[PDB]
Amino acid sequence: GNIMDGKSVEELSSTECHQWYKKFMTECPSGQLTLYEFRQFFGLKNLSPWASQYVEQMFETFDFNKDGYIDFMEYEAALSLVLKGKVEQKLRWYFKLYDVDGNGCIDRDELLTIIRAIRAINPCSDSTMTAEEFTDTVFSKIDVNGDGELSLEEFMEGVQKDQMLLDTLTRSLDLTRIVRRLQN
Repeated sequence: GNIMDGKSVEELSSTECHQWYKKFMTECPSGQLTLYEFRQFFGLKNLSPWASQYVEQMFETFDFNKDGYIDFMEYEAALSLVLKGKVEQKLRWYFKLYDVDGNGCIDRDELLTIIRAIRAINPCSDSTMTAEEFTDTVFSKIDVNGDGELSLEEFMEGVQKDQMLLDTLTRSLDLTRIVRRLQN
């Protein structure tokens, strides 16, 4: 999360995280920071029990390199997470987000396993019972007109899936916005 303590403040700043991301350079080393100090610096002091327990799993997948330290390169990826920048960059970022957590080629069944990584039926609305039926139903209808499995170019096609799906994914793919989910 963050230490600004105010969603409204973030909206006004529209770049609060970015400014601190550059400032840490003067305080934090050139490009080396631990995960503990990372979470401590950003926040996670109180009012984060089970929610923290779920963020740990997401953190490992979001880490990408799944390392025990945060390098300079990680920050670059982090910036893309908070924003989107250029549309071309967004597409690369989308693929990078997955950082190939498998052996390549993603089918509907695998997608159901990734889902936990994104978000469960935690939301009060949506997912009448399970989000999995939504992915299969949209996937089945699309049928990609052959080649159901997702390759490289089709990889981006996954985001096309559905706006309702994308809306939930958008909330998941973020750093400080996550605070919104906690409030929900």
